[PDB]
Amino acid sequence: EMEKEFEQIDKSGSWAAIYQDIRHEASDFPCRVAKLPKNKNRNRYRDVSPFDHSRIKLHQEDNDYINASLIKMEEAQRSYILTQGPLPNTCGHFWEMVWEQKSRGVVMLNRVMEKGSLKCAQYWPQKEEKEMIFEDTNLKLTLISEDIKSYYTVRQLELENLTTQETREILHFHYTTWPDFGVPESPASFLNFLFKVRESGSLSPEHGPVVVHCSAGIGRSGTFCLADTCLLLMDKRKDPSSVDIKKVLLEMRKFRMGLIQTADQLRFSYLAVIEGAKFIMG
Repeated sequence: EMEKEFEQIDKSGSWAAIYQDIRHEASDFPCRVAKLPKNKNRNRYRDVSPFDHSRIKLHQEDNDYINASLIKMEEAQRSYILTQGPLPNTCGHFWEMVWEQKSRGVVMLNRVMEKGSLKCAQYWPQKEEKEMIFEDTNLKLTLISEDIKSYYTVRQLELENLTTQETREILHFHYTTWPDFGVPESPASFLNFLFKVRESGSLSPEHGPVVVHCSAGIGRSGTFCLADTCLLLMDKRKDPSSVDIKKVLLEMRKFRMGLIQTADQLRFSYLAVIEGAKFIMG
């Protein structure tokens, strides 16, 4: 299948070559809305924008914009909403999306601070008694419980639509051990983090798309989605060795640019899948 193709690439030391080929083959679509001067303060990086054809819209007539894209994998029957790390001024928007899209859980692969710099806003309450209120989108978020573990931390939050008083339970899944530089030495933690997300049913069809992000919401987030889909495909297909991860990444890139920002990440994605398939098959 790919495991061998993995070593083949390894010995030849062609990881940067393959990854570049992917950047070349990646789809190209208009991001007119994202580019609008009106929404400049709604984007983190100027080089990371959502395609207009697959962007997520906010249910509000004034402005429906948010740097988030819906990645829908037809064959895998799986959908992920990839979005940028929330900004000081886009936390209300981020939760309004989680509400309107009926998401069961939020997936975070970075820490609020990395490399001594800010990667995204502190968009969720850290204390039960001190909840957060997103005035602009009229939503209240409350920390219900927290389960801090070695490599990941799962939070049980309560999102309430102050407009209707209706409340919903959100599962915040936070992988907190991704290294400062490079990628994980072992996919073990990441793979286990992924299965936990699966176990909550946050990825299941009965709920709205799961929201995934990171500073830019394309690099590490990409690894998450790509890995899940590929493993999922190896279980469904009659021939598991047919799953071409590169082919899968390209399909995902028709939906959002950049998914998998480096060669090492691409390498890691293979590793994760290979090791993930091993754990599942048999």
